[PDB]
Amino acid sequence: VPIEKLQVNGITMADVKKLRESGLHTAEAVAYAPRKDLLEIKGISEAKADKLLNEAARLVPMGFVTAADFHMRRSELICLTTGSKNLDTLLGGGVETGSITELFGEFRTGKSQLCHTLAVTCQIPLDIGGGEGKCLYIDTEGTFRPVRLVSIAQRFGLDPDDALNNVAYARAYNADHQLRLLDAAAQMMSESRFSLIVVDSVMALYRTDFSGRGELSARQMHLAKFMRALQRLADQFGVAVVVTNQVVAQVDGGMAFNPDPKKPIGGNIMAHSSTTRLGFKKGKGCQRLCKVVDSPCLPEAECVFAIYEDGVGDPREEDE
Amino acid sequence: FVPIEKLQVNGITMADVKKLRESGLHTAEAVAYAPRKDLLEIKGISEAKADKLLNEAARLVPMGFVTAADFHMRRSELICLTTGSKNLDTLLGGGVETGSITELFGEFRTGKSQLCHTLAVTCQIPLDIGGGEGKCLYIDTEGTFRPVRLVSIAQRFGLDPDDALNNVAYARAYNADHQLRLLDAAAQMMSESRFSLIVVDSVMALYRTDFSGRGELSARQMHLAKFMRALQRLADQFGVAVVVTNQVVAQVDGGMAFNPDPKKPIGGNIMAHSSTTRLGFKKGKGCQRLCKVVDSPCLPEAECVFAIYEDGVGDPREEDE
Amino acid sequence: FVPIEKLQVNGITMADVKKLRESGLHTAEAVAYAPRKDLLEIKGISEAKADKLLNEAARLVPMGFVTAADFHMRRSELICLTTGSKNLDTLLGGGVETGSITELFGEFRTGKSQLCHTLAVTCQIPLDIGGGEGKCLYIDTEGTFRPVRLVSIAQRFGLDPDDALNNVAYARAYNADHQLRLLDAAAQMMSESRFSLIVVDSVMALYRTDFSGRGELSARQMHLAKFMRALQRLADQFGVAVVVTNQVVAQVDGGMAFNPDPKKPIGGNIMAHSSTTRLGFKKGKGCQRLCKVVDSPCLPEAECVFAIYEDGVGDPREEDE
Amino acid sequence: KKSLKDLIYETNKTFYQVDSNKVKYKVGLSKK
Amino acid sequence: KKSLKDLIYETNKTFYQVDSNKVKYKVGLSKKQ
Amino acid sequence: KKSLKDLIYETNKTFYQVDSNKVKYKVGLSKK
DNA sequence: TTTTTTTTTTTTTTTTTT
Ligand SMILES: Nc1ncnc2c1ncn2[C@@H]1O[C@H](COP(=O)(O)OP(=O)(O)OP(=O)(O)O)[C@@H](O)[C@H]1O
Ligand SMILES: Nc1ncnc2c1ncn2[C@@H]1O[C@H](COP(=O)(O)OP(=O)(O)OP(=O)(O)O)[C@@H](O)[C@H]1O
Ligand SMILES: Nc1ncnc2c1ncn2[C@@H]1O[C@H](COP(=O)(O)OP(=O)(O)OP(=O)(O)O)[C@@H](O)[C@H]1O
Ligand SMILES: [Mg+2]
Ligand SMILES: [Mg+2]
Ligand SMILES: [Mg+2]
Repeated sequence: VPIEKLQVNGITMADVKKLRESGLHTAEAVAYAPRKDLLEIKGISEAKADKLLNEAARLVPMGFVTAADFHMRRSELICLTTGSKNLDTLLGGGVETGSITELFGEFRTGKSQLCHTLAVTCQIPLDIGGGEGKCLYIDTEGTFRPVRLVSIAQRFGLDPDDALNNVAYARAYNADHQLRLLDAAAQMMSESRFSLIVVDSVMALYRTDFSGRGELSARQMHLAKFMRALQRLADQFGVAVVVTNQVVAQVDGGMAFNPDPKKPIGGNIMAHSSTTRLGFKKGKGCQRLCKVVDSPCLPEAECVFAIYEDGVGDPREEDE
Repeated sequence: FVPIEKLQVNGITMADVKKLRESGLHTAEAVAYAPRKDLLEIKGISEAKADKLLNEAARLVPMGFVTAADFHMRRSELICLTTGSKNLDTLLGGGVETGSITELFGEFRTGKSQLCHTLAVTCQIPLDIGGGEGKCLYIDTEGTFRPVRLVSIAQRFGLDPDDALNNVAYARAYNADHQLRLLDAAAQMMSESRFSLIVVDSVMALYRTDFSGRGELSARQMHLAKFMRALQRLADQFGVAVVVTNQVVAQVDGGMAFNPDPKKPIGGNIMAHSSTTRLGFKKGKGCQRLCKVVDSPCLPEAECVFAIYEDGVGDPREEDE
Repeated sequence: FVPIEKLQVNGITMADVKKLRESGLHTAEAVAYAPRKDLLEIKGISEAKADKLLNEAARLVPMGFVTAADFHMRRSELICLTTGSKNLDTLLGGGVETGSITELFGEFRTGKSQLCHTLAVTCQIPLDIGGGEGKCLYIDTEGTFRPVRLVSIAQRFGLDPDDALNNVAYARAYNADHQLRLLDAAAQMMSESRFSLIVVDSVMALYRTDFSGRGELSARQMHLAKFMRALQRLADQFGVAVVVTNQVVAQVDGGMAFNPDPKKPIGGNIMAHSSTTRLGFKKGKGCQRLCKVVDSPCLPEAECVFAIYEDGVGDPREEDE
Repeated sequence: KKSLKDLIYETNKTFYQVDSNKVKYKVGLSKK
Repeated sequence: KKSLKDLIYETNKTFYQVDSNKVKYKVGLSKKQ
Repeated sequence: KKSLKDLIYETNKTFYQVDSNKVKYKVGLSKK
């Protein structure tokens, strides 16, 4: 629902322009905005803020809904194809749009390769698990290689010229720059149809920008705002969010039940924000192991997938 | 890049730039990439002034989005430093990539230092033969830098030995604090002349003994992460190629046996995630060595054989075959 | 070097200097190379005082950059001590190199200690004949030091036997802690008289028994790293050559069959990475022995033949041929 | 329909006042 | 054009307030001593 | 020209509080 | 009331056949 539909009952273009400059680009963003934030920006009074919230609630649902209708709506969710049948069956169809999906594991386990694969499969038609939408790639490590996209695009039949022309790439140099890029992302997604958001990675910059134990409170609080912004992007536009994460070795040997001496970075802020978490491990040669650590509905399981020149796919008999 | 002197606009005085230079920021890119919190610790920098600095710097340095087509065009113009070996050049897809960190790890006498010495010469030869037409900066922490090797290698590529030795800045680090401090001095040098390569050899040698025991492990890892982040910023600011070598340790806990290699590199997860490309070196027969790509975002996991000769790293010869 | 008394500028008094000396710092270079953490551990030293010392030391000792052309000229004037054999010197390209650590490993009776006895005399002869014109310091961890060998060797080189014996300092280590603590006393004698060689024979003799089982393996290797780091600092401050011997053990596993040598040095990866030049020793026919260059930053892999006589290490004779 | 290049160009203009046709990404030492 | 050596001089001057013409690297024992 | 013998004497008491002239070094059983 | 981090490290030979 466009934000311009609020041009009724005394709200003029001047107020909407102020809302646009404050980071609100859709009617949903106004509706979900707490009353405190509306009063923070200048040019809007208490009467205007109450009018905006009442008008926004008229175009955006806020009431109750039966579980039967909600189940019917979620059965029409678009699941982006991952390119591998093993992962597609494991996740019940693949990466689900409108929710946060997190990937963590040791290096060379294929987290970035999957993100490159999804960046191409989000443009193929819906009949083959696509999204028919553009992609947005925010890279905080400087490891975005467009040469991978061309090789993958040929496999799926896409024109390499168009595949590179439908992907937007940005690099974040600091935590403040990383958060501000989402504000620019909101404007872009409000003009053209997007279907995927990729952050690679999340904790790469927060690890170094905030140094010491005294800044742990600030570090975790800034991270909470980033995930809140990411969830708002999925709510307003429905685009899938895929974020990657590193791992850290637990030096404390007090517990030994877990065979993995490595745990994801982020703490409970990361663990509670992510709807779905996947753990990656290295197998034989090109093979890798993916395990669903946490998910509200998918059972805990495991599968095997392989990294190939054309992207991520099921392991072949040659590897077997 | 963008000179820092271009920011003297809209009330920015001489002292403002001088204070920034003393704080380690020497390019308009550096101030643009610096977080707002970091700019606040400089004395004489106000709340309003810091915001003005960020806005002006962002006007000269790109911060927005770009189509993957345009970034693909720019990456196709990237200069790759030749390694002197055709087998190794093909393995890396052209040579050592500029604007990214390459990590070499392995056992001893595996040729890590020999490769770095060869790159110090190949960074000065003209572009058409795989060079970069620049100078080299060689930061050393173990005391194993020999200008004798550069004399032999420079003769192979047609370079004058005196000129080759006059375009390589050398500096030795003696502790972790000195190792990080040398980077600020490098940035000032790099902003006044064209550099194309910087070498740290090796990284974890000093960190192993400066931090002792499990009680100082957390402090050691965080100090290392600060050093690696500073190295990455140099690549973004100036576009040069960073080469860092690493040592190896033999794992003792035989709980896992899937990996045939019982040796792993020093650094933990901080070093593993920081490096863009990692190469593993092993000894073959005689003067031959084995190279294998371990981690790379755009290179398949392959293996190639290269040999070390008195004129530098080269392809294996039929005499050894 | 630069005496530590020259730091008596800008609020530095006897008490500040005396506290530093008791902590193991005896030269200006020792203060400069020391990290900030170590200086803060010394009682009576404040953060303001510690930072002042670093600034003063940096202005006195070279802590900055240099061109590789100048470093080449500096290394061309380096003193190399003859080993008593023309074949050994030619293979080493001059002899044992001062300012670096040289490691000798092999079986028993191969000739590791005999070479060290020869080096203990060649370090006193004048520079014109490959000497060092300085005293030697010998640390023995096995009780195998024999001054009788020095007397016969000194007669060959024409030195006065009384003067030869009076220019060598001998100490014996009984445990790993005692061995490391001997280095602190060694440093003090360095600052008061001219020495030219450090010999440790052997390094891993006491580490093998003082640490038992895989439980103490981590502690054993960490202690060894500190010992080798201290040896490196001695070469940096004073320029004395460091020669260390080592023992070998058999390779029970036959997987590494591609290496004809079934024995490897003791010390793990820390010992291998710390040494600058490694030399292997094997027994030849009769009194002849074989020496091989295993790892070196600037020396190609090659072998040579030397012999052991009454008057020390020398070239093999045609009579033995 | 707007091309992505022009859509990106306007977004950079309205957020940084940067002429996207003159200020471009650079990745390393270029061959020109 | 300014040589690299010259460029080394000012940088050492700026950071360490030291004259590189007075202090130089010494890598061991020199024959000239 | 501090003889090595005297220099060693100073070092021992500095580090060990031992009179070197009284506490000598023994290699084993001696005929004395 | 708030709110986690982070890996190290190799040992060491046996034993004639007719
Ligand atoms: N073109 C290619 N063909 C085949 N395999 C490839 C190709 N490019 C990369 N790989 C494989 O992918 C690996 C890199 O994995 P990936 O880039 O996804 O890392 P990651 O899990 O995101 O880790 P990190 O960011 O911590 O380094 C390489 O080590 C290699 O095995
Ligand atoms: N002039 C030369 N000619 C031929 N080969 C040489 C020459 N100099 C060195 N080498 C070879 O290179 C080896 C040294 O390798 P190098 O010092 O680069 O290894 P490294 O991995 O850096 O070692 P370290 O762990 O000690 O730092 C020698 O053992 C020898 O085989
Ligand atoms: N006076 C001498 N005259 C001739 N040869 C001698 C003399 N003394 C010793 N040797 C030779 O030197 C050998 C001892 O070598 P050396 O003491 O250097 O061995 P090493 O490698 O240090 O061994 P270890 O492991 O026992 O310490 C003897 O076996 C003998 O061959
Ligand atoms: Mg990655
Ligand atoms: Mg090396
Ligand atoms: Mg011996």
